[PDB]
Amino acid sequence: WDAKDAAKAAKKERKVLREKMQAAEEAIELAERMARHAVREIAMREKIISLQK
Amino acid sequence: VLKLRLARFGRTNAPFYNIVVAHARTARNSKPLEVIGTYDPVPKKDTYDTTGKLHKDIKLDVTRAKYWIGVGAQPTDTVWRLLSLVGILDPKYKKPQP
Amino acid sequence: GDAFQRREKANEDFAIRQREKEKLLELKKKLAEQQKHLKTLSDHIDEI
Amino acid sequence: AIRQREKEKLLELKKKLAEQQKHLKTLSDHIDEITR
RNA sequence: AAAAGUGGUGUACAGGUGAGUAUAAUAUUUUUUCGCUUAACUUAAAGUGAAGGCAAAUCCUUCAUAUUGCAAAAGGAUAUC
Ligand SMILES: [K+]
Ligand SMILES: [K+]
Ligand SMILES: [Mg+2]
Ligand SMILES: [Mg+2]
Ligand SMILES: [Mg+2]
Repeated sequence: WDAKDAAKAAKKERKVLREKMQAAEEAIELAERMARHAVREIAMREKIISLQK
Repeated sequence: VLKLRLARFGRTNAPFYNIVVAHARTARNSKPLEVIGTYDPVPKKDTYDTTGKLHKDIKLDVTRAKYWIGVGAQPTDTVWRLLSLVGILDPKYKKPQP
Repeated sequence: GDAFQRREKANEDFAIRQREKEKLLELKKKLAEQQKHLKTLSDHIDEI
Repeated sequence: AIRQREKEKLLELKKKLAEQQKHLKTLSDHIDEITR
């Protein structure tokens, strides 16, 4: 019985990591999109603000 | 939809009803989930009472009926009028005074 | 001086400057949330 | 055998997660600059 | 105001028959332990914004917003000043 509990517990530890890493590597890609979309918007929005001084 | 309704039994010109808990979309006289009581519409008269007063015999398991009304059972208009007399629900209809 | 002068001086330069800055404030809010979310995941990895 | 491959992999994510938080910060304060 | 419709719900209930069908099966009872449930019923909370297509819509298509990020909605009606 101890082998089943130990074997099952280790299986959960392998999942939480595979889930956190998967979610982590996903937020990175979602974060890069925010960058490319921000540099363009910021460059386009600051331009207008620069013509209203 | 659970409903507290009546199942018409008896013979021709001798109506007799079962107060039952059944799903709305089922046959009137099909075996219900529970039989909460009985209802006799024809009013009776006490044997040795010469006053002329009549009464109606109605057997009802109030404790079992309150649980179904509490979980969301929908009694028909006839069963609603009965449950309002015993003092469980409020009447749906009343005699206009004006 | 007069209504026409004061009314002509006023223009959309202030209104434009306000709308653009406001859109950037909500933009930084989306970045702040995203940057915050990454922190909630960074401390969990090194934790486990 | 396999531990060495996963331990280093975690460092990569910890590294990238540090860079992304740096870019999003480089833009956050940048927006504040032009906002003044 | 009528007459056809479009949409919503219901025609998954009720009622009828016994032609076919030859069975042990992911059948069933008891105890212990559980999981699922986007319609209807009951209690409560929050949200009910913007376009296009059909003659029009609570029809169809789609968007914004909804703990993080993916993921929704539809309007109609009656009073008061
Ligand atoms: K049927
Ligand atoms: K048969
Ligand atoms: Mg200008
Ligand atoms: Mg038969
Ligand atoms: Mg609306």
